[PDB]
Amino acid sequence: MFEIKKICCIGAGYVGGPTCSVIAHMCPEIRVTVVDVNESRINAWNSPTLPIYEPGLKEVVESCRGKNLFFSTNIDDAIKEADLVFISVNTPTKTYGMGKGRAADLKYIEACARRIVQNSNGYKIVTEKSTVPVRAAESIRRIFDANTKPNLNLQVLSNPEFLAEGTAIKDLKNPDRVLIGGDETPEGQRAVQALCAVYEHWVPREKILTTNTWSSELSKLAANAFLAQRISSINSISALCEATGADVEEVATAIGMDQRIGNKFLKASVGFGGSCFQKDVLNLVYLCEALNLPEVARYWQQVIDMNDYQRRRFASRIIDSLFNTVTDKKIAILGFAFKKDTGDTRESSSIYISKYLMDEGAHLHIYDPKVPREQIVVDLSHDQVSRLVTISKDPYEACDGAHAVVICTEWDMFKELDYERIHKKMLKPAFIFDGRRVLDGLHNELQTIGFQIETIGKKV
Amino acid sequence: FEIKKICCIGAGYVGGPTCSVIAHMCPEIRVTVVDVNESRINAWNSPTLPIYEPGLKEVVESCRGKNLFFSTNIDDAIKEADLVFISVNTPTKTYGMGKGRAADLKYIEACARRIVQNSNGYKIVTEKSTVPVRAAESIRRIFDANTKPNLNLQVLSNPEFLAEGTAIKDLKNPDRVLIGGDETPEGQRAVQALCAVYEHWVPREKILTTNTWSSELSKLAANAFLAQRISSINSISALCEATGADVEEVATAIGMDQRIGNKFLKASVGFGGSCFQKDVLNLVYLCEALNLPEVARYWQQVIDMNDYQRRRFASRIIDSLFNTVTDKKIAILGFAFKKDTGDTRESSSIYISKYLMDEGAHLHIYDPKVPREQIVVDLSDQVSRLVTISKDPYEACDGAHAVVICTEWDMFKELDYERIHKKMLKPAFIFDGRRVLDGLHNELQTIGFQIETIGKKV
Amino acid sequence: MFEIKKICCIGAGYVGGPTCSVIAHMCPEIRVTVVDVNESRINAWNSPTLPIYEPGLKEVVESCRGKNLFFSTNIDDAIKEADLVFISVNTPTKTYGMGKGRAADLKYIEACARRIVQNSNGYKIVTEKSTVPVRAAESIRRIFDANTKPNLNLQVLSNPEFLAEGTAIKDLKNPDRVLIGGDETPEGQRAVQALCAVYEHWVPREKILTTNTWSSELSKLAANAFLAQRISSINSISALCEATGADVEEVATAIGMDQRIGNKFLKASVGFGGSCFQKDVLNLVYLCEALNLPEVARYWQQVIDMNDYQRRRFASRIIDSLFNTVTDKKIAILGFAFKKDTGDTRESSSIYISKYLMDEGAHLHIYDPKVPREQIVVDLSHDQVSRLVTISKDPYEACDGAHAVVICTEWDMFKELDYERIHKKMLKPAFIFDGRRVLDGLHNELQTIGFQIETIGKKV
Ligand SMILES: NC(=O)C1=CN([C@@H]2O[C@H](COP(=O)(O)OP(=O)(O)OC[C@H]3O[C@@H](n4cnc5c(N)ncnc54)[C@H](O)[C@@H]3O)[C@@H](O)[C@H]2O)C=CC1
Ligand SMILES: NC(=O)C1=CN([C@@H]2O[C@H](COP(=O)(O)OP(=O)(O)OC[C@H]3O[C@@H](n4cnc5c(N)ncnc54)[C@H](O)[C@@H]3O)[C@@H](O)[C@H]2O)C=CC1
Ligand SMILES: NC(=O)C1=CN([C@@H]2O[C@H](COP(=O)(O)OP(=O)(O)OC[C@H]3O[C@@H](n4cnc5c(N)ncnc54)[C@H](O)[C@@H]3O)[C@@H](O)[C@H]2O)C=CC1
Ligand SMILES: O=c1ccn([C@@H]2O[C@H](COP(=O)(O)OP(=O)(O)O[C@H]3O[C@H](CO)[C@@H](O)[C@H](O)[C@H]3O)[C@@H](O)[C@H]2O)c(=O)[nH]1
Ligand SMILES: O=c1ccn([C@@H]2O[C@H](COP(=O)(O)OP(=O)(O)O[C@H]3O[C@H](CO)[C@@H](O)[C@H](O)[C@H]3O)[C@@H](O)[C@H]2O)c(=O)[nH]1
Ligand SMILES: O=c1ccn([C@@H]2O[C@H](COP(=O)(O)OP(=O)(O)O[C@H]3O[C@H](CO)[C@@H](O)[C@H](O)[C@H]3O)[C@@H](O)[C@H]2O)c(=O)[nH]1
Ligand SMILES: [Cl-]
Ligand SMILES: [Cl-]
Ligand SMILES: [Cl-]
Repeated sequence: MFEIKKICCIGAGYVGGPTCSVIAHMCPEIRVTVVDVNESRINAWNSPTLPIYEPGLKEVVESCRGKNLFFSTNIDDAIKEADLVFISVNTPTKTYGMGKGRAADLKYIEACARRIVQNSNGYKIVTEKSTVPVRAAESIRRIFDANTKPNLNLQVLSNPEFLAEGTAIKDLKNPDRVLIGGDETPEGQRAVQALCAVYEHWVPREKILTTNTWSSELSKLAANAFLAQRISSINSISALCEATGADVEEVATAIGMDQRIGNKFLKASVGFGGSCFQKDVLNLVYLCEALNLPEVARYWQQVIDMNDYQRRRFASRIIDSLFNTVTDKKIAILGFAFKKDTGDTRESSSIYISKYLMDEGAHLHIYDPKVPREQIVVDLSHDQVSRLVTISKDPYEACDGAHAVVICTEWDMFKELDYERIHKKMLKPAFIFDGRRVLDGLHNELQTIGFQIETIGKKV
Repeated sequence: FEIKKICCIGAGYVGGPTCSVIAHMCPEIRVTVVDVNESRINAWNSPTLPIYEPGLKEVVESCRGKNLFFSTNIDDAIKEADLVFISVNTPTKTYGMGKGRAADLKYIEACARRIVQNSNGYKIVTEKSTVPVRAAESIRRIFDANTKPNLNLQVLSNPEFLAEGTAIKDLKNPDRVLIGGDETPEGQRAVQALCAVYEHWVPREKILTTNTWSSELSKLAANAFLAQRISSINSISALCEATGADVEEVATAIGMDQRIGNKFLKASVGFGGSCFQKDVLNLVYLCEALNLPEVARYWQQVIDMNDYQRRRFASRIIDSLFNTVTDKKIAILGFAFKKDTGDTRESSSIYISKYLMDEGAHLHIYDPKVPREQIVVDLSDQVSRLVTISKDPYEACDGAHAVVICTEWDMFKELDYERIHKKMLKPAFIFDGRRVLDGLHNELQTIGFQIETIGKKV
Repeated sequence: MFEIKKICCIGAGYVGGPTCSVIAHMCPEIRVTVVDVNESRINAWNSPTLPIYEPGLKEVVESCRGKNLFFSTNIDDAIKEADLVFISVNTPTKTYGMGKGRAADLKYIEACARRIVQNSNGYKIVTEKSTVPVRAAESIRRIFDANTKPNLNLQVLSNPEFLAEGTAIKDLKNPDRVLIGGDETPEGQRAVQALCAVYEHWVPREKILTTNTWSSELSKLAANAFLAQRISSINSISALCEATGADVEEVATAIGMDQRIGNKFLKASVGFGGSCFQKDVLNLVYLCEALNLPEVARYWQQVIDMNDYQRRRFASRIIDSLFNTVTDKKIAILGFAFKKDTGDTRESSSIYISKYLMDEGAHLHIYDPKVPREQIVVDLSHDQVSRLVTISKDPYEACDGAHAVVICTEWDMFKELDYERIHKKMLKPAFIFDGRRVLDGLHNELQTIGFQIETIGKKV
């Protein structure tokens, strides 16, 4: 059986950095080198201030860095020396050309495939961790086959990642499962077992699934679609609850106690964000169209359409509640990250809600405990941002003279704010729009203070 | 207040089993199940029950005549009752306003009127039937308009979550019990009295209490979520066939995420049963009424996907058989909507059969539990010319071009496929709409079958 | 090299009878037997009154029948003894089930394939002359492979037919080309060559095309589509001519003098009929949808949609011209055949125009020199036919007390009728609607007599 002792990971982002840190942590006899074209990002990984915020990550990195974990811009030498090469680069939705707004952009994957074969001799296992369309591994195999050399044997595997940001270290150290796809061939199965042996340093063999490459690729897309669907489903129930006078939290409990349904991922919200759910569902939708499966495409499209509607209707609830006009009105936005326990803003509902209110000419004052002010400015930019956006140092500044407080991210602190103080300095009537249900069981207290408090999944 | 006599209006798949379990678990409570259908009631009182449900016969026989009764005497049962369950059918309307979408509430209203005509004193009236949101209000309003001195009728909601085939297990060990009633003192005293019945065998922590309209919405939502899981995995099955992935491998990968869970990810020709479609349509119909067109279109997809899965399965059979099935003998194995039941209501088997009958195929249908008279009714001329009901599966496959498995009965995987092949016309096809032949494909191919299944590429 | 000495043809219709008649005529050393389930049809083929009207056919049949041409209902023995079996059974559009109104119905084809394999031993060539969807020959091959016998060796070819009814004998004796499809394998090419050898008794080798079975099948569908398209195209121009004061016959001449366009099939009409154009084009459209080609599907659907419009707008013109009401009005329909020189009515525009007028309650009196009166009854039946339809022994009976005369088939005789006499006994104002342009150059005389004369592609 083949022993992997040098790993190169191309892409030092939210997947590459944490995944490799944990491998290095659990496998002291393997040298793990994380590489990237982004020099500032690599430099930050090698510093006391990491380029991303992830609970527990700093402790894992500092235990290994310089011992068997390395971060470098020297991609070529990392590849050359590696037994196993992870492709962990970004796969954003195409914003141009064929399949604009739907198709996955594979330019970064392709650039990796080309650089690997340019710098490779002998045997390596090339492992696609990035989320890709079904059959993308076949393209990598084709690039490798077309640029073959004597004794070049590059084995291609799929090894999708299932970590959630904010819980990355926990999920990596105790994953519900690890999924690996490869050919049925002897060489394919030898590559698969080599990678299994890495994970078996800390993951039980019973929790490692092996399949073919296509099942692996699809499984990842399908898993995200099912998860995203659970959220769009409970959000659609939230709108029904508001209309009928039921409570989505109480309905969710009754639904969730059916063990066939399960009780996870039933928290209604202003809408799901994050870099992956939207793009991965749209990837699936684009694939179906391309494979003559239009019924399946319109089935999954509804997950996105419902999410977009949830956001849109939350925005219109704000504008309607504020006497149908918010032009020149100060509105506090509490939370910009796409979920708590991350500084990541990619596809955050906070962006979308902010842009809907900016379209009305509202004056937004945005606070988040973890997101850097520079990123907020970038996210809201194409000006409008200079005229309409202020980034606040604390939530009290943001609410000072506000007509409305809009909670978009479920940071623990928002529940604990001094709302009596806030009320005194808000313009009147003062509104709170809770897009996260974090103020449940404070409604009586807030109403006594004098707020009009509105939340998703509860009738006004 | 202690409930000592229970009446249940509706002696069907819900009223019969629910009451039988109540009687079995509460020997001090007299439970009377009533119905307008005399022959159904007569069957409940016979050695051959009107429905097939595992474990039901043994429960009925342990209580019937002691504290469990089946009767067409609806009036006296209501008169004497402390608690009256409403457990009549709520089919989709096949006429008028909301044809093909809205719930038909004529049987519910008939119950409400009969109760108020035959009641004096205090009673708790509990709607267990799956009804639109705010339906319990209509019963309340009927009662308030028809008061009598010392008449005090309390209205609750108590949705049912059992699945047919597993009814007795589900009833004896429910994941939860859901009860809705008014926030008033009288309302809460009614709710507590019903809780007290369930607490003879159900832990109090598993009993959820709320208002009638939240209870009603929860039932419709739970069914929509369940149906959605099936439509979702069925949508993935189509993708698998197109990409060389295997839906069972994909389902396993998906299901190991504990946030997703591993239940209800079995791909099929399509979900059947009297309730999933009609309850999703009820929910969709409500959305339109409430000005929620986006929510309506979201949930409509669960139904549109199910209809596509069935349609493409039928089209696969016709295409594989050289684009013509006119006069071709074809075996339908499984007519029940799932295994462990004789119930055929909305079975995918009915839809597939009708598609093949539309082509003029000669169907030979076999099911171990569905009565032959029910299959004739479901498919109903065209039935006389095209449909034969087979006593056994070998009769069904004799001289057939294709074998179509629609119901996951255990016996179909255990058949002698060498024997079947010998007397089939050639080429011989098997279309496995339940994935019950997995891991026999190599053997079946070597025998000479073209074998096709959902979620696997041909 | 294999010599075909006995031919069996299954299907004694407008293809099977004439095609076999000509083979026998040109190949006196080959025994040719045409078979059919329709006993009265076979009986007629053996009588002095043939079951179809086709110029020159009677002479060809009588020069060979009883010598090397036979017609029989003994299908089994004819298959058993044949070296070559033609399948020339009907392939109508399905009126039921999957693909209703679009897909080809292949039940008759399959009945033939099954009958051939059960009655065959040794070597035979099986040739699909019926017009079939692409890949239909693959289905026959599969049926044969699944039902082997020791020594049985059946080879499958495509050999589409290109004859037009009314000119079948000329078309068969001097075809523009012969098309044969077969497998690239040695056995298939020996099969293909054997069939060529038959045709080479009277067709130049240069005019015989050979290919695979699917390119052959597709070429036949495509050829009919291109033909039907020229007619719908000139008919579209006929509508424009009426609207702009141009004449479609002069525009057709000008267009047709471009040798790249060519001057055939540019005769505007009420619309194309015949058993094949519509069904063959719809077959093509259905195939497109199955192959995920919706653009190609809508492209060819326009040929049919234009034809439907040409018919409808001609019926509307009659109704609008007759003061917007034809209930109880006697109207003469001259010509029921789908074109001249045939007794065939299948998909005749005369059927459609009749049905539109019957839907109004008009009293139709129908005349055709060749079509049997019982076929006209059958065609207009779903009663209505009893109440509204009279079949006339001569055209003057049809026009007697009529309000309008509608020419739907281009029989030479209609141009030659005594229109002064017709006018005297018609109701007034008397109308002529020429759906075939056979009355061109008579418009001045007709108007002088008193008729309002209207025609396709000429402004009123
Ligand atoms: N963020 C998440 O929670 C998870 C993401 N995924 C998937 O993992 C992949 C990566 O996601 P993230 O790490 O969030 O993206 P990211 O954008 O944060 O990181 C990707 C990194 O790859 C680098 N890169 C791109 N092309 C390169 C090249 N040719 N050579 C060297 N470096 C290159 C970029 O500079 C960037 O730093 C995606 O395919 C995503 O769908 C999977 C599971 C979790
Ligand atoms: N079948 C199932 O697995 C479950 C059904 N439900 C719900 O339970 C309700 C009943 O379902 P089933 O038992 O399947 O229906 P069913 O049709 O099998 O039985 C209902 C019975 O009520 C009787 N009935 C109708 N009107 C009556 C009246 N006015 N007086 C006396 N009897 C009358 C009918 O004759 C029938 O026998 C429905 O609302 C359904 O949605 C809920 C959970 C499970
Ligand atoms: N009519 C035309 O101008 C042309 C027709 N074609 C094609 O040729 C085929 C036949 O056309 P037609 O001769 O007009 O059809 P048709 O309907 O006039 O004749 C077909 C004959 O086949 C017989 N038949 C059907 N099933 C049979 C079976 N199982 N055993 C024995 N006989 C059977 C019918 O009884 C009928 O007499 C069609 O596929 C058509 O598309 C091709 C070129 C020209
Ligand atoms: O019940 C819920 C659960 C989540 N969300 C929101 O949904 C989005 C996604 O949350 P989460 O799934 O927890 O984080 P992600 O980092 O997006 O992780 C998802 O996306 C990853 C990248 O593909 C996968 O690896 C993970 O398994 C999958 O959970 C966030 O905006 C959450 O606030 C809700 O609104 N309600
Ligand atoms: O993974 C799965 C699970 C189910 N089914 C099919 O879905 C239909 C319904 O199955 P099931 O839910 O097991 O039975 P039902 O009797 O229809 O029970 C449903 O409907 C009842 C009436 O509302 C509810 O009370 C139950 O909780 C709910 O499961 C049947 O055709 C099943 O074969 C699948 O195809 N795949
Ligand atoms: O310029 C024209 C030519 C034809 N037609 C009408 O088009 C229909 C078809 O005419 P035609 O093609 O001459 O006779 P078909 O017997 O239908 O022959 C066609 O259909 C056959 C069956 O496939 C093919 O084999 C022939 O090549 C093809 O011409 C008839 O209603 C004609 O009157 C016109 O209106 N204008
Ligand atoms: Cl916080
Ligand atoms: Cl069984
Ligand atoms: Cl003539």
